[PDB]
Amino acid sequence: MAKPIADDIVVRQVDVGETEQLMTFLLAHYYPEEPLTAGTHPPEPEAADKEFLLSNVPFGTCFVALHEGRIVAAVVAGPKDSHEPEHMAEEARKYAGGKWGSILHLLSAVETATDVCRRFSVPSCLHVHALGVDPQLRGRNLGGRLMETVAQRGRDLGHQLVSVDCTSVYAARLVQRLGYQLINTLRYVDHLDASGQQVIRPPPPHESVQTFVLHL
Ligand SMILES: CC(C)(COP(=O)(O)OP(=O)(O)OC[C@H]1O[C@@H](n2cnc3c(N)ncnc32)[C@H](O)[C@@H]1OP(=O)(O)O)[C@@H](O)C(=O)NCCC(=O)NCCS
Ligand SMILES: CC(=O)NCCCCNC(=N)N
Repeated sequence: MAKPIADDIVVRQVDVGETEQLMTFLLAHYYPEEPLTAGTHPPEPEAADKEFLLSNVPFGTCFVALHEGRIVAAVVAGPKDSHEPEHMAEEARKYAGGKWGSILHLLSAVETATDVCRRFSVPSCLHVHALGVDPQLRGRNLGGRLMETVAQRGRDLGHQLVSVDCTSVYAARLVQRLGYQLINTLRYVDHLDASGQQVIRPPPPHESVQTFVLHL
């Protein structure tokens, strides 16, 4: 289970029992700059946030790029069906009040608005939950290579659609280059909590979460 790319970079599937290295990479080079995480407080993700990402590892849909045994890029993906809008709404309620609750309330608003299984009459979708590249390796299409790996895994699994919430404009530009289509835009200034406070305040240039899909 190894796909050589680039120079000394190999793409591998994250194995159940190797999640610590993946989380260490995510905490170093994904979470500090990911707009929802950077736009909420404290800077570090809560346990439930990290645990949800790692809950996708058993699906075989999580991949890393390795260089000298070190993870330099990672993608986390998992399945969803037409019940996901209801499921995410309930999960947002469960964790309301914390950093993860704020992030989930935005992600759940987006899932309700996109509702891709009903929108495209497909039974399921492979959703990309996280994508990050070491800053020293950015601009070498490692993100695109990992997204292509996910698409092929989706094809093998019978999914007819891949979806991804590009909270970052760099990810939006990447998936545009891959031929994904935009299906939803939610501006961060437009998303409040029940008390009227803006939930996510991310650094510019990230002004919106843009959801893209790819038909398989
Ligand atoms: C999103 C991400 C994986 C894209 O990285 P990537 O695949 O290497 O990006 P690309 O190969 O498409 O690079 C295209 C150009 O955009 C720039 N670019 C990519 N990400 C950038 C970033 N955070 N900041 C500034 N410029 C960036 C590249 O450096 C490159 O330009 P250059 O070669 O002239 O310098 C990366 O930005 C990242 O890890 N961000 C932090 C976590 C995050 O926000 N993930 C996505 C949430 S949707
Ligand atoms: C592909 C991608 O990275 N999308 C952004 C997801 C939002 C952040 N998720 C968590 N903080 N758990």
